[PDB]
Amino acid sequence: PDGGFVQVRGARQHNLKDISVKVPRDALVVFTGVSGSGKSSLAFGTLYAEAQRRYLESVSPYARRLFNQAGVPDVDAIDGLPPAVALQQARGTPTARSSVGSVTTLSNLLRMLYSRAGDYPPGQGIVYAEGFSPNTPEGACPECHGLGRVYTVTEDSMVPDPSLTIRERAVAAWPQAWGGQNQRDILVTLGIDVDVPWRELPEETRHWILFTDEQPVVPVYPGLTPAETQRALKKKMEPSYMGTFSSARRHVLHTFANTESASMKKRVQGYMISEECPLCHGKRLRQEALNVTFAGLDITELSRLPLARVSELLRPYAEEREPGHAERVKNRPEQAIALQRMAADLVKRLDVLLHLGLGYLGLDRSTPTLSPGELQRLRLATQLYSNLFGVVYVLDEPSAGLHPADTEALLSALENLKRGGNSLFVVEHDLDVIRRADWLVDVGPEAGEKGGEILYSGPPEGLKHVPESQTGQYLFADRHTEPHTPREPAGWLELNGVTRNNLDNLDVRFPLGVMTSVTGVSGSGKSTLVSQALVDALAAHFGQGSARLGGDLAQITRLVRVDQKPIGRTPRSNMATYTGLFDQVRKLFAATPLAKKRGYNAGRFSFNVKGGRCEHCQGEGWVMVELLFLPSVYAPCPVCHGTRYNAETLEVEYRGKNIADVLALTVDEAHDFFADESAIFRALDTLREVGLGYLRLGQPATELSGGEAQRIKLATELRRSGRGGTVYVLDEPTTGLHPADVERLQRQLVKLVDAGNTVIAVEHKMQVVAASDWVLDIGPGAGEDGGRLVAQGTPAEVAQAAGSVTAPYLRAALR
Amino acid sequence: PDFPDGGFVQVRGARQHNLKDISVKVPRDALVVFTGVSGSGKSSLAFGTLYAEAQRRYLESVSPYARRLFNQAGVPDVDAIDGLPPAVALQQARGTPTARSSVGSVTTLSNLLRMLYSRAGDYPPGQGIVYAEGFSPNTPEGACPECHGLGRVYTVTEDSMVPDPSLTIRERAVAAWPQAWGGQNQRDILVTLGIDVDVPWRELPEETRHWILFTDEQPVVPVYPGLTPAETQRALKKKMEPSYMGTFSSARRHVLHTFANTESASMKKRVQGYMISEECPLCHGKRLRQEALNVTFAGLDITELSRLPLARVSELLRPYAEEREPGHAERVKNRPEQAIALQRMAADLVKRLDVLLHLGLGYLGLDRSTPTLSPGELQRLRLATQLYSNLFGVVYVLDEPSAGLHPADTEALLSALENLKRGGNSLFVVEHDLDVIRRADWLVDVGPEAGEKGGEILYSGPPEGLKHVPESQTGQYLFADRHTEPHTPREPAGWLELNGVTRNNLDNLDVRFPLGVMTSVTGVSGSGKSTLVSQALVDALAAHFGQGSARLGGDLAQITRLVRVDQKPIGRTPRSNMATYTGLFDQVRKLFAATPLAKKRGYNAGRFSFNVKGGRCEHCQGEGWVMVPSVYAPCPVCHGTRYNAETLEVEYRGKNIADVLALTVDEAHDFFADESAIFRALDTLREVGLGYLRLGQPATELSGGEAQRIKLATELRRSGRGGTVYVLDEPTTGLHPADVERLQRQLVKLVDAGNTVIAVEHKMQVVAASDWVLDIGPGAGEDGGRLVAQGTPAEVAQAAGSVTAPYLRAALR
Ligand SMILES: Nc1ncnc2c1ncn2[C@@H]1O[C@H](COP(=O)(O)OP(=O)(O)O)[C@@H](O)[C@H]1O
Ligand SMILES: Nc1ncnc2c1ncn2[C@@H]1O[C@H](COP(=O)(O)OP(=O)(O)O)[C@@H](O)[C@H]1O
Ligand SMILES: Nc1ncnc2c1ncn2[C@@H]1O[C@H](COP(=O)(O)OP(=O)(O)O)[C@@H](O)[C@H]1O
Ligand SMILES: Nc1ncnc2c1ncn2[C@@H]1O[C@H](COP(=O)(O)OP(=O)(O)O)[C@@H](O)[C@H]1O
Ligand SMILES: [Zn+2]
Ligand SMILES: [Zn+2]
Ligand SMILES: [Zn+2]
Ligand SMILES: [Zn+2]
Repeated sequence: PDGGFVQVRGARQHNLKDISVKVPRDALVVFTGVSGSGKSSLAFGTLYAEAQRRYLESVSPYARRLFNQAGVPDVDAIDGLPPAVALQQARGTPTARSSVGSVTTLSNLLRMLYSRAGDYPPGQGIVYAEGFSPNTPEGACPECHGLGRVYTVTEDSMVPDPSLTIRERAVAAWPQAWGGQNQRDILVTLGIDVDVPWRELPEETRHWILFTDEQPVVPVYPGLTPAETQRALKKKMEPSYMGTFSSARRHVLHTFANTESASMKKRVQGYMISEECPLCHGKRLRQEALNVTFAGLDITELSRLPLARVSELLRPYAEEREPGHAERVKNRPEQAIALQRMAADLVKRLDVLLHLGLGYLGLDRSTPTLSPGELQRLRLATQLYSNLFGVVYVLDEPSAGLHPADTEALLSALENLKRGGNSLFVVEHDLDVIRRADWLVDVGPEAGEKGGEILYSGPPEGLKHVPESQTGQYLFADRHTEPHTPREPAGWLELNGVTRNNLDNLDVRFPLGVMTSVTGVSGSGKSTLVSQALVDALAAHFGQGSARLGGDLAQITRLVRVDQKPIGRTPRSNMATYTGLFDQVRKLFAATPLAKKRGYNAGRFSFNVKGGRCEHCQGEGWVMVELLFLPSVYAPCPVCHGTRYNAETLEVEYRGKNIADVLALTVDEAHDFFADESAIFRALDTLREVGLGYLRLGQPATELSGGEAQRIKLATELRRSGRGGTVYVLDEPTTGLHPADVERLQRQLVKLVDAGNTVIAVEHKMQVVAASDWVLDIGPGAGEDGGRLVAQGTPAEVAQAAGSVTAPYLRAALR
Repeated sequence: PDFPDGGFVQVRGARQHNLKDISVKVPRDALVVFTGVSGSGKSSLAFGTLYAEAQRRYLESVSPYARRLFNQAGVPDVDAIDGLPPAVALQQARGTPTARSSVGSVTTLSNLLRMLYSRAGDYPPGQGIVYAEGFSPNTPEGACPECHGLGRVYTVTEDSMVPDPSLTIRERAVAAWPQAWGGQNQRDILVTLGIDVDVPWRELPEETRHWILFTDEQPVVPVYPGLTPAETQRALKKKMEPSYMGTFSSARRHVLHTFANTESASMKKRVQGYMISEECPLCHGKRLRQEALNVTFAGLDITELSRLPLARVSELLRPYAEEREPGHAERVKNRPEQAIALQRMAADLVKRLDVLLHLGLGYLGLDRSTPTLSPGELQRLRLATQLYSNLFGVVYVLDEPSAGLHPADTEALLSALENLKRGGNSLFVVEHDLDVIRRADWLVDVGPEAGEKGGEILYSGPPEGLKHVPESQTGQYLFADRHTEPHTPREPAGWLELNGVTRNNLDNLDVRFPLGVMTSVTGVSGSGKSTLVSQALVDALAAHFGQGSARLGGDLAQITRLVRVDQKPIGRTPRSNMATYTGLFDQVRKLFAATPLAKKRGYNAGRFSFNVKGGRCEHCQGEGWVMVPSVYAPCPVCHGTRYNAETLEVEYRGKNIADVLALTVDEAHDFFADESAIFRALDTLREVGLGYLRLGQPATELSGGEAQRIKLATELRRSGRGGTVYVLDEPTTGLHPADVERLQRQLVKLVDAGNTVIAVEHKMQVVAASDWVLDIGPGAGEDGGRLVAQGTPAEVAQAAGSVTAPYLRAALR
């Protein structure tokens, strides 16, 4: 072997400059540099992606070489690369629905614990591990079928307005557009009156239409009048098609049970009535599996509890000290010999999770309600007992949402993963992790076209000799922005009686016209206080658990919340259209000599309206390849190749650029081009100020990270902030930002507080907390151990506070 | 002699199938061979435990949520495996249907030469670039417009649609129309239309027949069933209301429309009887567009190049890679960029073709279909393909990569395995070849014997240490020199002649086979053995009896029947098993008609059949298994049983109908010691060696070597008395050296009954036990196809120009 190195040659994915790099296998390798520099294009876009393509084409020959539909990484050669697992899902994909207990494997193991070692009634038999699950017919309650809720449909729920005629869509529960008129045309063949108000039809007919199970198949004649339909039938003319009846109930319940669309399920649900299952009053299973207990609890009630509580309930059984042990060993059949080996097996797994500070989560907790750093940490933990050997793990900021007090627990789980025979590729901004890495790859001087090169590949200590590196400057040369003097409050906002999750009746104060950081351990309650409780207390006070508002209210006009979520879920969405600037752009195209010749208006230049867009992709530029059965991805449209418009629309040029020429423009280049178009140039200016000059006007939203989307939403709200009055609530606003980037972000947050506005930011890094004007330290620990206001004041005041876990770290930050 | 500790895969508590709770260590980064008797557990451990786990653990890690659920039928019984990396299997699962492919795609080579034809290659001087997809017959861009890339086209004709023209339309002149209402309807349409259905077809005007048969017109008319023609016309005149409105459809329309759109098996075939198949008029059997056909290289279109031996393809590409073709310098002088391109693209083709040629596979064409390949042939294609993949740090898992190999060619196989390993990969091989086993780094010997008597680990270490392990049957053959006694060859009862044989490798070849004796047909891989035996001999015999070119005729008077016994599965779904195949289930189902419980209810001998409605399960309809690559799962309703609750309330001597299906042959032999029509049949299956198989074990759980022996066992007693020729392709498929000694006995058995057995053979263990040998082709393909030697094994052991002679000679000690 030529070292234990992976060797990469000719990598030019996105902005990579046809680079060569080598990286050790069996080591913690960290990929670093500013955002937009090309760190992900390398670790994920190139390394992970080539490693996975190769494996799957070997396990599924030709039956997976569909790959070039989706795309290949742009790279000459990679040698020495094992198979790869990404511990994060792809950029623009929906997270699937799970529980914490499913992703950790734990829920299965405790079905076998209830099946073999649990406390049955006086004499009930034995219930199998398959029958402690709501998803199996051996486990699911027969009333609700494991749903926990019972669903009905009525005439009132399905026909909200009975003055309507059947042709007037009186039965609203039927599908929109064509599917609704089909059923209506089926009824005219059957000789029912479609042009008479609903309530005037016999009860017998109204019942049938709404409730029958019957599905007759009848000739249908579109566009005929009732009378001329009956003459068609009588004279035996060719039916256009044969239609199949479906009652209103049939359609509603089949649509509910079976569709994959999320908005359709929500429409259908508007014509339904919802009630709790009475055979399992909340729980979801047979009442015989529910009789089998443990520590006084059936599976359901144990599952509500935090992982930490389940752990300390389980271990007396593992260490052989239950309420007595000599009580049932002289009588035991197998039970005690199986209960011992399982309670220890479960608690060994649980220690891994608990040591990663994840013991505040409940095993019934839904995966989409979890932060990106929470689920990547629960996936890390699961790997640590998975027994996988000889793979590469590809991680994307596993310290996101982590308190500095907890990084040694993260660092220690990564070394254990390494020591199991694996290699770790980690894109990280945390200087504490970068410092502990075996090897590091520093990418690009800057972002985009001015980045994409390798500044350094070697152990961290040698970065001290490369001066073009901004990682090396923070790490070794002491880059500060010099201290920040706290600004004085203008008023005080009171949030009293905050009941929610781990907060009992907690009373807290937020100062106004000032910037506050809300800090604390993971699972403390910051997100529960700020994002959940605060936000939907003052959304209720305006025109868009418990809580109560108070304080100097007459100072607050608007609430603006800035989330981490994408700007859109599909490639329709982009900066151009989210900022609102595309509207004037289309105006400028509609005013050109050639557009004027043809009868084009600005509408021709929309990709959201039929006419001038490519209709093959409906103007999205990109097409879904449901060829990938593991989360589907996007390929460029085979007809427009990503331009989004037909050929005739692209013949029109405003100042030597077609409309796709402008959407392909970087924020920086469009800043040049639109200098003298006032409203466009100003939108682009806030996007530039906030660090996104490398992005393209039309770049689809599915290609964007959480921090790129957060900053777009912020910029949209940056110039609207004339004077004060708006409270901005922000979750970790420096997500995916380099220490050098946050300096540029913080200046813009200063600007909007100068305007008279109040920013409240849930915050995890002391760099940002050190330049606040006020600080709220939440809860001692996580979960039951947290939830208290534990310190409040200026950063300098709080850096000396007692019974604070962030204090020492804030203090190290302050200078 | 060097293994670093903790460089090992550590298995603990493995009990898959017949495995007896075993723990083994095997080293990674080595050739690891898994050896033992048949039915002993070699594949339960290698594929069922080690491959299956690596796979489960990766798939769960790549997609947690949605894919922790596929395992609805998949979970190996094993406590622990440390040290295990990702796995790649070079032979697909047991019961999966072979994917439709060609050699060209499997190897990736086809795509490289579409690319070559696109960028390099000679265009007619008025046409532009054809892209790589324009050269495939599987895309809209490349597939010929009329045949859609099939190369074949169907027509209909007056003669195919109306066989007997003397007939009238009313007495079914046009026989191509549907049978019952459908034909009656078209006739009634013609009476309404005023056409004469009561005159011989031949005496209708020329344009009436052409219209009835070919027109695309479809008038819609009033239909009056039952009326006479004269009554029909006055029903029309006075506008009498009809039964329904009928739409005319021509003989041609009916036939072509039904064939293309029908979803019935019996329809398609019926309608196909009236249609004629022919080479496609546009492409002439080459299945591509005329514009792709016009692009040439070395004088040939891509299709003509794709039908050449991989060896010839390498020898025309090779000059261009090496820059030594005639007049090269004047090519770079006059067309520099095509010279550059051609060279680059020829170079990576040549480089990959070299790997294939070094294994022994340069005799295949790139258009050769993969379902027509042997298993060893394609696993070796698959091996070769991995050698130019860039996979690092995986375990490859192989199942007899040496099946079909000549002992002259095993060293080429060993070089290939070594090259793979040194890529930073590990190798798990299940093997019976003693020469491969001799060279392994490590060796896992399984069980003493089969099923219940095996499943334990006899040895795990370097091959030589197997001398201190006396209970091991592989060690006996490999170190103790275990062998049979020498065989004296029987005299032929006659000689059948196969003359003028012309196909594939062979042109006008004359051959004789001795009757009443066992013959082995041997020679190197690709030399022509299966073509002679499995193809020409079998085709010529099945034609001579009721049931390429060659003519027979020696002592033909002495044979009456042909039966071929192949490696092909006994059936393709779980519906088929060993019980139902032999037919012993007829007596079992009838014994369940003898129970007094089956008298209280009217239980017809036919409630116990899973093949007919009634007493079977109604989610799987008696398969007992459900579809979920594709793998099988247990039924949601009958729970892997086949039967409903009512049927399984009847027991025969404390045994249900399902219980008896769960019976191993060896057990059923004890339990049915009195039911002659069952016992006798169970006793053939034991003689053959299949006592470890369950009576109703899905056909899809069987190996192929196992299916072959079930076929042979069905023959052993119908061989009873009579004159049948048996043709067998490698009767020793998944058999250990100790298993073949007892299969010989069964082959001798049907010769003693006055039969003739002809086997295409690769192991000199059985060739030594033959009465005659036919040695084919000096080498493979175009270097083969000749009869180089013939005689008793001793006679051929001494042949000069024969490559198998030295090995046969050695095997004769
Ligand atoms: N999934 C993706 N699809 C398309 N473009 C991408 C994707 N990820 C990154 N890019 C682009 O690659 C360039 C480099 O950015 P990136 O790879 O994200 O570096 P970093 O990880 O340091 O932010 C940017 O122009 C960015 O928009
Ligand atoms: N959607 C939810 N469902 C159930 N419990 C939740 C939810 N959100 C938060 N919690 C619980 O609240 C406590 C911490 O609140 P959170 O705001 O999530 O902490 P932080 O934001 O500091 O990480 C934890 O015990 C956590 O499990
Ligand atoms: N795919 C399979 N499905 C079900 N049973 C199997 C399968 N493969 C092997 N078995 C069973 O396991 C036992 C051992 O066979 P096997 O592991 O194939 O040994 P060997 O590989 O040495 O022939 C046999 O009873 C056989 O029927
Ligand atoms: N089904 C087939 N289609 C096309 N060519 C074939 C087919 N079967 C065999 N051949 C060719 O015939 C020659 C001899 O092959 P074969 O009879 O299969 O040899 P063997 O039985 O010794 O392996 C080879 O050139 C091979 O490529
Ligand atoms: Zn219920
Ligand atoms: Zn398009
Ligand atoms: Zn054709
Ligand atoms: Zn069933």
